[PDB]
Formats: sequence, C-alpha cells, structure tokens
Amino acid sequence: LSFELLNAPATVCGPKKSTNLVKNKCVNFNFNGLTGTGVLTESNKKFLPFQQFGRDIADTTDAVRDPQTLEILDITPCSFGGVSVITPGTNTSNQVAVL
Amino acid sequence: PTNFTISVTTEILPVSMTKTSVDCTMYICGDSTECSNLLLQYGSFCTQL
Ligand SMILES: *[C@@H]1O[C@H](CO)[C@@H](O[C@@H]2O[C@H](CO)[C@@H](O[C@@H]3O[C@H](CO)[C@@H](O)[C@H](O)[C@@H]3O)[C@H](O)[C@H]2NC(C)=O)[C@H](O)[C@H]1NC(C)=O
Ligand SMILES: *[C@@H]1O[C@H](CO[C@@H]2O[C@@H](C)[C@@H](O)[C@@H](O)[C@@H]2O)[C@@H](O[C@@H]2O[C@H](CO)[C@@H](O)[C@H](O)[C@H]2NC(C)=O)[C@H](O)[C@H]1NC(C)=O
Ligand SMILES: *[C@@H]1O[C@H](CO)[C@@H](O)[C@H](O)[C@H]1NC(C)=O
Repeated sequence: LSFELLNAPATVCGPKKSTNLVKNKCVNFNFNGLTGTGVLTESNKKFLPFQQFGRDIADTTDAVRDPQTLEILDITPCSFGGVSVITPGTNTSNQVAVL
Repeated sequence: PTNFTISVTTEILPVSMTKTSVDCTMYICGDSTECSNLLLQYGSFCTQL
C-alpha cells in the first residue's frame, strides 16, 4: 500500500469519530489528520475550491477548512508574549503591577 | 588674508538602536506540549540569551 498526504480533499480515512466544534477557546484540534493547538475563530480568507489549509510566511498553519461544513476558520496562538511585571524587592513586599 | 568667511557645517551621529526581546519557547516550540517538554532536558540556553 502506497499513500500520500497533500493539500487536497481526503478520500480514504481512518475510523475515528468526529465531535463538536469549539470556538474562541484554547483547544487541541484534529482536522483531517492535521493536528494542532490554538484558538479557533471565524475568518474571511477565501480559499481555492480544492484547498484545505493555508500556511503563512513562517511555514506554520494559519487557516483551515472545516470538513463537514465547508467553512473557513483561522488559528491564532494561545500565548500572549508581551507581559511585564513591575515589582519592588520580594524581600520588602509581595505586590506587583502588570504591563 | 584680507577678508574672511563664516561657514556653517553639519555632522550626523548615531546614538542608539532598537531594543528587542525574544521568547525562547514560543520561537522554538510554539505552544506545543510534546515540544517544550523535550526542550527541558536541554540546558540553560534561554536564560543566558
Ligand atoms: C569682504 O567680503 C564681503 C563678501 O563676503 C564683501 O561684502 C560685499 O560687499 C560688496 C560691495 O559692497 C557687496 O556688493 C553689493 O551687492 C549689492 C546687491 O546684493 C549691490 O546693491 C551693491 O551695490 C554692491 O554691488 C556684496 O553683496 C557684499 N557681500 C555681503 C555678503 O555683504 C566685503 O566688501 C569684503 N570686504 C573687503 C574688505 O573687501
Ligand atoms: C456531513 O454530515 C453532517 C451531519 O450529517 C447528518 O447526519 C448524518 C447521520 C446523516 O443523516 C446526514 O444525512 C445528515 O445530514 C451534515 O450536516 C448537516 O447538514 C444539514 C443540511 O444538509 C443540516 O440540516 C443538519 O442539521 C446538519 N447536521 C449537523 C449535525 O450539522 C453535513 O452537511 C454533511 N457534510 C456534507 C458532505 O455536506
Ligand atoms: C529584608 O527585610 C528585612 C526586614 O525588614 C531587613 O532586615 C533586610 O535587610 C532585608 N534584606 C534585603 C536583602 O533587602
């Protein structure tokens, strides 16, 4: 048996049961055997008729197509990476401020 | 010399550049749990940066 996986509709798939779609939350997702982690929200990046997912410049998946209801979604990271903590000495006090 | 001249000239100098910060885990692993748990048996190459 010789199979391939590429950006096209799936023909033969494994025996895994689907479940409900959860939006605007940090979840693990498995779309057509493509796994990932992040937040799923609606978007407008109209695809080609056959296209299943779209990446970005960093070669990371950016948008995906729902297989059952042919609706585009997009994936954003769970992590906010611009937080800074103003603190006096932990010896003096245990109070902080957040930027 | 018998006369003179007043001349105004310009000089330009850099003083500073941009300040940046890098998140090690987000750049390497990117919100993965299989990664960032393998990137814990590596050393302290993220505090030293
Ligand atoms: C030293 O050099 C300066 C120039 O750096 C000389 O000053 C100049 O004097 C001449 C003659 O007085 C001025 O010419 C005048 O021009 C006006 C029109 O702009 C005209 O209406 C006048 O009839 C005359 O032709 C010249 O403009 C003036 N330059 C400046 C900047 O004031 C000065 O005379 C020199 N001094 C010695 C000791 O040679
Ligand atoms: C893929 O299937 C979903 C769900 O299929 C429904 O349940 C199956 C057991 C079977 O009875 C199908 O014929 C059913 O459609 C489809 O989503 C449904 O879409 C219809 C409109 O056609 C809508 O009325 C239902 O409420 C939807 N059900 C759910 C649970 O969302 C979906 O359309 C199918 N995908 C394709 C190939 O279009
Ligand atoms: C910590 O606080 C104590 C009690 O006020 C003081 O005696 C000590 O010098 C402080 N030490 C430091 C490191 O600030």
